[PDB]
Amino acid sequence: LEERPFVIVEPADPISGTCIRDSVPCRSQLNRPEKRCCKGFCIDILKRLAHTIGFSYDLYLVTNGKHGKKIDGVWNGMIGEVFYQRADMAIGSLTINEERSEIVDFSVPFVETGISVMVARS
Amino acid sequence: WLLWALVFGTTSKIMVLVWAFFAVIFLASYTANLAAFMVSGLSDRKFQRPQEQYPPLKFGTVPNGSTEKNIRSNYPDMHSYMVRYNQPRVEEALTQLKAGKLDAFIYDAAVLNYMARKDEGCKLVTIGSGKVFATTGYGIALHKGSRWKRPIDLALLQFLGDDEIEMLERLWLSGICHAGVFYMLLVAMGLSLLV
Amino acid sequence: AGVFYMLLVAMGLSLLV
Amino acid sequence: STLWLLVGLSVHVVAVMLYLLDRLSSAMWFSWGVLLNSSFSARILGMVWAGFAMIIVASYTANLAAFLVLDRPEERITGINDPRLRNPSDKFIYATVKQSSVDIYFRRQVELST
Amino acid sequence: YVKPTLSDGTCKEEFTVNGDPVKKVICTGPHTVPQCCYGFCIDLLIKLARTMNFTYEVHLVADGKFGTQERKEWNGMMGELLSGQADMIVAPLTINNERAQYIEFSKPFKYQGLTILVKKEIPSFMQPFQSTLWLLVGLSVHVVAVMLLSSAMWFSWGVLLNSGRSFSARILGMVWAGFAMIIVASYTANLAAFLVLDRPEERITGINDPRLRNPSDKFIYATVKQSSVDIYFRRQVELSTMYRHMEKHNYESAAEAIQAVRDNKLHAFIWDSAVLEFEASQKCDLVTTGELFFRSGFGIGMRKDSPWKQNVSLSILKSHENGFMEDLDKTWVRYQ
Ligand SMILES: *[C@@H]1O[C@H](CO)[C@@H](O)[C@H](O)[C@H]1NC(C)=O
Ligand SMILES: *[C@@H]1O[C@H](CO)[C@@H](O)[C@H](O)[C@H]1NC(C)=O
Ligand SMILES: N[C@@H](CCC(=O)O)C(=O)O
Repeated sequence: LEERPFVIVEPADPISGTCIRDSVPCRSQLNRPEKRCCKGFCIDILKRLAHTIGFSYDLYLVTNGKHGKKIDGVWNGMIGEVFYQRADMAIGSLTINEERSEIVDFSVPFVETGISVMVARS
Repeated sequence: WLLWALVFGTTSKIMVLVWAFFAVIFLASYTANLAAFMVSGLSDRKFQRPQEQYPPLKFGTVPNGSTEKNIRSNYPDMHSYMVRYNQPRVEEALTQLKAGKLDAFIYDAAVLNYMARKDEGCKLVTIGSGKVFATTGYGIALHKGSRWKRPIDLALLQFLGDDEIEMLERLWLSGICHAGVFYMLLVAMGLSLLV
Repeated sequence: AGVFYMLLVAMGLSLLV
Repeated sequence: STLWLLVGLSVHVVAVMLYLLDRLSSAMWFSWGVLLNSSFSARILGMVWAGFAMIIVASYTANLAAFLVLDRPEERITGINDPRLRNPSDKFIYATVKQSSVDIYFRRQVELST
Repeated sequence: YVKPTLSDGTCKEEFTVNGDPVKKVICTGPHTVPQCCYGFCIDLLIKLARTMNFTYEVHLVADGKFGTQERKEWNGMMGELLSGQADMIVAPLTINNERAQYIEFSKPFKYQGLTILVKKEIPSFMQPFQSTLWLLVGLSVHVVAVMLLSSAMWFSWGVLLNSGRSFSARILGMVWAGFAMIIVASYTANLAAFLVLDRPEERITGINDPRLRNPSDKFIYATVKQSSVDIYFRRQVELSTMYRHMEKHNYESAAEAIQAVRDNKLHAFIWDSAVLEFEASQKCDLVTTGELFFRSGFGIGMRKDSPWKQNVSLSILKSHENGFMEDLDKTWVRYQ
């Protein structure tokens, strides 16, 4: 999913079919064959992971919901993709939580997070 | 009286000569001190019970996250107050904050601590300079089986051993630019009245 | 602090002349 | 001008009370002189006015002394590796000469492609 | 904390402010004599005990070392998980790649890093008031004393510090009256200017300072023997000369390495951030400089394929959101 500092998507410069080199192809899988390519802090980690251990990936963006929620006993979003065996791996801005980690196995956290409050400087 | 006031037959004239010398010392020494001289978090009552203390206080958070779930199941008193001042999108949650409608925004730390550190800065500062509530982290999500769970963690941990992880936030997450003496005057003025 | 003595020297020559 | 007005308004109220208890414009003459750099019962009670005159001039000098301390507070650019340099602000423009060494320098690095 | 027990075998009962009774467990360790332990993470052990209703017995480490790779074999606390003398590790123990291939770690208690602790030695009234500055004071008064009846003789001294006619001399005195003001005006700002010289308290700004990469015999650097900081400096080839010779100054424990700093015998100490920052608060005469450079956390280690893998990493994860790990923080770490 698109988060401005972590996962950045772009119209991929529709000259013929390609965009800049420091980007990876993406998709908007929904169920107009536009192609767009993504880059960010999270994707740089994904490229490095696929190099140390050999595997290939097929990034696609989530069109149902957002990071994850449970309404009427159905998970929608990134967690709902992994829970229902629709994808082997979710990356982006996911926070380790008590309810998600009992349904979906997480890994070692990258960076610290939590809850904080901002106020206009005076 | 006059000799003591001036501090603030050729007999006592010697000491008053010395006394005048001390006057310039006290004022000059004062210059050294002055030359080198130059709604909080979720714990306070302002958040949990805003109506009782200060009704003019506005909040908000996008209502399908983890902070919304954490607040709902932990502070049920304040959750029913944020429904009216709800707002979608973080970007739309900063124009209203700057305009003068909202007073504080409740969201993640890694996002807010960077947006206030970007060109959007110089006007927004997080109340907790290094204060975070219910601290967690990010991570990958896999199934329960997760054959790839084991190799990924060791790969992530050896990045930390080198400089690879902390040379990445310096590339993507960097940024720049991360009357009043009435009490003293009133006390001083009041003190002289009694005398 | 050579400049400080220069002002005194100029001051001394001011009244002397 | 609030600080000056607050200090400016305090001279009239304080001076009048001292003269009446110790007993016109001649009374204000003494207060003005102490306010610049130039009976017994009111002497000790009025002597603190010199301290009251001392604090105000000291405060202004203290405020003025620190005014030039923050000389040239604006920082323009620290060189290469500037966060503004790596991340364009869509308003602060970069340019160079076409087809030179700088074009070759910036065309051989991937992380500068933005 | 570790403190000796009373004569009867149960150690003394403490009551911090309101607090409620302090929770203490009887540690049995070094021969071997029983003791009692107060704990930050022991107050976390008693919480895990009631959730999964498993009883426990606590014994201290045999040799007091954390753990590393010897020669082919592990030592310290890690030498007691693999062998079979313990089923859990409740102590601040960082997470890194080498340890993760032999044990399991769960999720961290608290997130922290590591920094450097150094001395905070931070100490004249009128330094320049000597030499020609004082000499010029006497000359001015003496010259003007007999410039030109005795009434004006004391005038020069008094007019120098506030206050207590011969026509040309009256104008000469009047123009010289302002001369005393300008000369003393510089004096007032002289000490004010002298009050901002400051001192170089920025002794070490992280690893990347040139002093660390090029160590000199004046500086002595130390850590705790057989720990994670030792491992971190043996991963990088470019720092092969960092502890090529500064390894012989490594200390046995962080309890006595801090004392060496306060004794002007050690110059730098590299250790965990969550520990040194607390010590800087109590001592009020030390300081921590630099920046964090290896961010990890303290996790409950436990032997591989243990059947308590999911239970533990969920109660820790839930305790953050309840506020329990914040109530512990105020009562134990951040108070003053
Ligand atoms: C939150 O989820 C509800 C689910 O019904 C949805 O209607 C609402 O638009 C969502 N708000 C967002 C995504 O900001
Ligand atoms: C702890 O985990 C085990 C294994 O999943 C499970 O059998 C047990 O019920 C868990 N404990 C609780 C209190 O849920
Ligand atoms: N990072 C959060 C979303 C942001 C929020 O609503 O706090 C998550 O993935 O659950």
